[PDB]
Amino acid sequence: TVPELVAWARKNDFSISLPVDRLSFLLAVATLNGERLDGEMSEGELVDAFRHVSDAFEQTSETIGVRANNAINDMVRQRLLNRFTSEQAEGNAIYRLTPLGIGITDYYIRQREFSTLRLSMQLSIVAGELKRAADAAEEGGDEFHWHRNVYAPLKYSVAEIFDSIDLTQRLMDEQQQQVKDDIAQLLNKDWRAAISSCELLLSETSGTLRELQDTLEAAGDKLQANLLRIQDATMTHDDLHFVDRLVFDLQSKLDRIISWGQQSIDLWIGYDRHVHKFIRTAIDMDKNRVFAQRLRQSVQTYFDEPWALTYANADRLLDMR
Amino acid sequence: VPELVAWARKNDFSISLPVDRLSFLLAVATLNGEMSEGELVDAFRHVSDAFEQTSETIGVRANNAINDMVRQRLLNRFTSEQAEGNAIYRLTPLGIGITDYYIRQREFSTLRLSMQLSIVAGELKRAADAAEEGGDEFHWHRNVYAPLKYSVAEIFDSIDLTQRLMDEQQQQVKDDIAQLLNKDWRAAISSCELLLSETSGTLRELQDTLEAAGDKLQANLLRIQDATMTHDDLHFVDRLVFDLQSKLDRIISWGQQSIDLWIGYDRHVHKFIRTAIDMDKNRVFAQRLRQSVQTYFDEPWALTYANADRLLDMR
Amino acid sequence: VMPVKLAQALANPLFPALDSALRSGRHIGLDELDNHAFLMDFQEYLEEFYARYNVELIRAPEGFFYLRPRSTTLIPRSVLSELDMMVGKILCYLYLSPERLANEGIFTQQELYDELLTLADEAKLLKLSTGSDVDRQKLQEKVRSSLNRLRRLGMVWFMGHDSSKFRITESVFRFGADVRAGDDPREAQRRLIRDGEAMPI
Amino acid sequence: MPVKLAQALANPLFPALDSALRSGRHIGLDELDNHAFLMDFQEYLEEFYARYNVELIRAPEGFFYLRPRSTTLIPRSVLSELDMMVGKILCYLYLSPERLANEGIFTQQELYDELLTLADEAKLLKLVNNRSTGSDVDRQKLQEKVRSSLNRLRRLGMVWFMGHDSSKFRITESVFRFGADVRAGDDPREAQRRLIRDGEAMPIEN
Amino acid sequence: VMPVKLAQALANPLFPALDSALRSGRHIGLDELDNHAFLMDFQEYLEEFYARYNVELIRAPEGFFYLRPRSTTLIPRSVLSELDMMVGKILCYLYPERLIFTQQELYDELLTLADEAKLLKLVNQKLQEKVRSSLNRLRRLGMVWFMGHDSSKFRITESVFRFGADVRAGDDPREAQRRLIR
Amino acid sequence: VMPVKLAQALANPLFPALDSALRSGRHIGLDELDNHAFLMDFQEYLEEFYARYNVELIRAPEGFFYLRPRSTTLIPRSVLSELDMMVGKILCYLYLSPERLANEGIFTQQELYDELLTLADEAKLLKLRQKLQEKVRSSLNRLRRLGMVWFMGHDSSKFRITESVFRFGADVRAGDDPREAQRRLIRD
Repeated sequence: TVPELVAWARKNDFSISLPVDRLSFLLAVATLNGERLDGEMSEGELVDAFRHVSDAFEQTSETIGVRANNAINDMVRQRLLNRFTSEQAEGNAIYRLTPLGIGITDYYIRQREFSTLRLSMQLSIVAGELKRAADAAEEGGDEFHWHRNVYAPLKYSVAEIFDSIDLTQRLMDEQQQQVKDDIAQLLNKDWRAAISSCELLLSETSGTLRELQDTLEAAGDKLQANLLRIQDATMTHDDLHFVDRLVFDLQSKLDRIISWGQQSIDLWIGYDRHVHKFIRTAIDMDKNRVFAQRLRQSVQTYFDEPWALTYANADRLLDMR
Repeated sequence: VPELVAWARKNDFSISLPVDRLSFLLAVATLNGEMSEGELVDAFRHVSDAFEQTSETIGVRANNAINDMVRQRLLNRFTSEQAEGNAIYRLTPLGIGITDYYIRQREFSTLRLSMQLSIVAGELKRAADAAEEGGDEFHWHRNVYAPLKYSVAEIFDSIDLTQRLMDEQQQQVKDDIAQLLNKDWRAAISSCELLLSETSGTLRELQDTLEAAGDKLQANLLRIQDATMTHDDLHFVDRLVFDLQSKLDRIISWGQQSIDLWIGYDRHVHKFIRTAIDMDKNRVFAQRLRQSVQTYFDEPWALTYANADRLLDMR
Repeated sequence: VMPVKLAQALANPLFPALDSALRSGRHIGLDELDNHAFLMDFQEYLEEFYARYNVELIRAPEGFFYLRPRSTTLIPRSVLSELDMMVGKILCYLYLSPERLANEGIFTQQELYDELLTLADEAKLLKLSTGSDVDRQKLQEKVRSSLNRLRRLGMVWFMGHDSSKFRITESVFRFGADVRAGDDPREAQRRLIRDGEAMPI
Repeated sequence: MPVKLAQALANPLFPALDSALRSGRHIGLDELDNHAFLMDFQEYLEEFYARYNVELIRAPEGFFYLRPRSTTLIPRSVLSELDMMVGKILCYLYLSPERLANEGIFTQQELYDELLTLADEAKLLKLVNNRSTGSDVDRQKLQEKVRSSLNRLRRLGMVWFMGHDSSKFRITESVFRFGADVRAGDDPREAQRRLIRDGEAMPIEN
Repeated sequence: VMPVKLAQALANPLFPALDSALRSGRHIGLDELDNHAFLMDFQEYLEEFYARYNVELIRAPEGFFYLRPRSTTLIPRSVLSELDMMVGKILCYLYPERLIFTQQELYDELLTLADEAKLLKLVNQKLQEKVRSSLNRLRRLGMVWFMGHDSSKFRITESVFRFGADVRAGDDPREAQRRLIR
Repeated sequence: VMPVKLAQALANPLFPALDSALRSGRHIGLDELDNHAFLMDFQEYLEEFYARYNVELIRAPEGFFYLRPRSTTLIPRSVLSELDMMVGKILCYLYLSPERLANEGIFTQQELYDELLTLADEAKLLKLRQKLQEKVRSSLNRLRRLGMVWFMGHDSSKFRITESVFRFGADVRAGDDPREAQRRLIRD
């Protein structure tokens, strides 16, 4: 629903609170949980962990015990960590990052996958899975045939690879934002000097966003076509809806993805275009940033001797009521 | 590794999502199934209503929130002079992560898991029939590395997520039994025994479905490693194989440890129902013990006990 | 009788509205394609026309246009408040700051207000006299009040009357006149006052 | 001598178990071998300890412990009140369903917290020091004292310490003795009178 | 193209100022001999000029010129307060006129025919200022010439008749105006 | 199977208290007729019994019995303090003195105290003054529990020293002056 989800959330008190220190700690855990091979994490390891993170924020040493326990305690209520009583374990308990926990932590620690060969490769694989499912869908079969050779592949491999492609995009979205910042600071330090580097960072992401969109368009319809063949093989055996609604979302998500792919590009030209205007405006007419610099200092010294700009101001025309 | 804190502090990474904002983030993530600053403010408005508050600051607040969402990297902004609000918005990886957890459907189905395992088995076989055969980089990249990383490791990670959702489930039943027994005492026994049994079953099933598959998967993962370990160029096709084998093990292990632990809790609950409730059906003793604690000093007493003198030795 | 091109202009369909805008202190920037293109072609003749009221039609090095009323002006003249000046300056600052390039030209009343308090004695601003919120608010409203006047003067273009977002125009440079020619504040302001560009407070 | 007593006595388990019981340890199901051993020769070991004017007692909840009579040849002791207070809260935590998740494992902080909750903190501090009202330096002496009580109770077998440390511990059935003044539905101070007559307790005056 | 006699009006030295005065809402009477003859000479061609601004160059029947803006005006407009309006209706009827007036009379004549209730809402020495203010404006509108300095010892202009009621039946002046006042 | 005499021993009315006593570290000498006789009679078997606990039932050369626990003793162990040992060695020195034979083996807290200051380096004697005379009453009290001393009243004043003090004597060969060796022990 709409305001019903809001009650549900405040009915379960869903919340997340992770100040830098806490987040670092949660992050410190994932880092070690990642290198997991010996088994789960122990209360000993968690504190040993919280201990280093505490030293990182140059604070008291004795309070550790209680804070370490206070911390771990809400990491649990906030549904970020899970606790299990285990005598064998140092501290008599083991902790596991929750799904939510893996989520939040992954974003920060899990390395980012930025490759067109990746996408290409992904699309290929999806193409195969989608072809076979298409053929197999029309070649009919008992119930185990549909649930295993049509539905399943779509649902557990296709729907999965799309969600990844999508994620990669959102990831690519943060790189764009990242390049914008590089360009901002680059310019904020070398002024006219950076003009070269920026255009290169600019030129490079346009090429990237282009290769990606090509790939998606190149496979987009061969793919979309098969989802259709399947969407038809159901026209017949109507009462097989879970396989219809799946083909529907898979189609929507692909459109959703292909759509955005085009839009970002169009959006980048907006930024590019604007970055060129700026240079041509705040840098060219002030090649050594002398004006700008003095204008800033001008803001601090204004009160020592204030002045005001003049402007024409004709008397309005007074009229009756 | 403590560099992590340095880096974390520099970029000042933080997440602050009181139930207040979270609804917003959810409401947003809900509707997202692009977004303009326009539609994004509407959303925040509907949430503002649910908390019956002021409208005088709605405008200023809604924008104040959206910025928070932008500084905490939950939301990504895109200036679009033509969209309503002159801006477009997209949930980020962190944004989708956090929201799926609160909206994605459960997946504790045994059939689901077998289908996943069946699908994985096939790919892991195909990659073995091929990686055994051989070919150019494209063969090993498109017919070995590609299915192991974009399809197999992906399905494993999904199975890993099902177990964690199962850990969550596990906690829930534990909390529920605490509540059930603490409120209806003897009357909640039959209910509690049922929740203990239902959970043990689920666990036992997923794990049994997993173990039954393990051995074969591990087998083909071993074929792919037998061709890759020789050649000094196909390394990348090995740090993956080794990586998946290692992950398949971590899953089969925790599946087991999870059941051990559960069996323990189950035993504990039963022992408790025997010691604390069957021997105090009317729940009087606990009340009395408690009263005896506060009223103890009124007329203090103490237990006796054997206390033989220890053997006083030399030196 | 009259110089040919003086008439071609005074008769052009764009004039009455433009004239009315110019006499009200508006600065005609490049965003006003037609009007700007117009003033460009009849610059000299409209120069003749406005002179007749003792007003200099002026084109700045940045290309914008505005009237600069002389002492003996037939059209009254005014001066911005100290807060106005301050806002205008922040606007000019934001206009030359690369740290905002992601905005693509569209700023917020919030980004403005923060930038202001970031670069100016919050104390002295409140000088329009303590730290009371009944005074704090009065600043944010006055700021907005100033932002709207500059909107009427052409320094800024609101992205919706209701909206709290806006675009900045080249006209904000007038706010940096006291720094165009490297010098001493008391000196520059001496030339700005002599030229009719500025006034004392 | 009965054949079976000689058997019990020749068993490799007896000596250390015997020392334990003489030092006041209570033996519950947790000590698998010893408890199995006692159940086996209960009747005979009963007679043996009787020679010391001591009763080998198996409580209704099943644990064993020696209860010296007043003519005992094995020295008797009496817990302090702080001990009884801690003992009673131990038994309390053991019956608390709101704790089941702990599977019986608890922490010094958990014990201490639950103690201040149900007990008269005011007088609780008086045990530590004659006249002390909140003196934060005394709450520390109270904490250390509660800590010492847990330790003494470990020795008596009321609790098991979890690891190389003393911070966490598991509770035992033997902790039911602390609720003896109420187990038998009666007049709390009537049961106490009965407990005193049986050598289970001694009244604490001042 | 542009009407020749229009440029001739435009080029005339008197324009710049008149133009600014007209656009201000100032009424041009007989007093301003040179201008008023200018607005007579080219009335029609200037009638066209200001039309480009969606303003009409009216000439009240009494002979005085003024610019009346349309809803569609291209010249910024301002509307006098209801108080200013009540002070104009009085300044009319006061115009036994063959005497220069005083803030006194205007203040008296006001508190007289002005409702002792509604006249107190225009100020919801309390009104002795909003009156010296209104009059300050009306002077700039060309309907009162300050004779002295800044003092309130003025002289009424015929332009005020724009505040006069409608003598249509053909009755008497002063009460027709007096009536409207009430 | 347990020997017939072991049982008979544990069945003796004297066993229970003696057993408790022996486990506390008490030394059973001759000024305790009934018990001592008892141990002389069943030494062979009680020897085996106590061995089960990893404790050796020992008869010293001077005749008294006592349990000496091993490192693996299954019986709770305690330990005398340096002052307790010091006092014991001094009690031995006294027993060795010639006066002892003409006092029915009876001495005084003061005498003990005197001899204590005289031989033990008065500096290290502080390691653990009218207090040090009361603290010596403690050591002398535990030592009484151990069977080294017998009190001539409920108080402390004067006491009787038994042959079990040799547990504190020095290794002596035939011909070695016991007193010189004893104070050499007390001294090093």
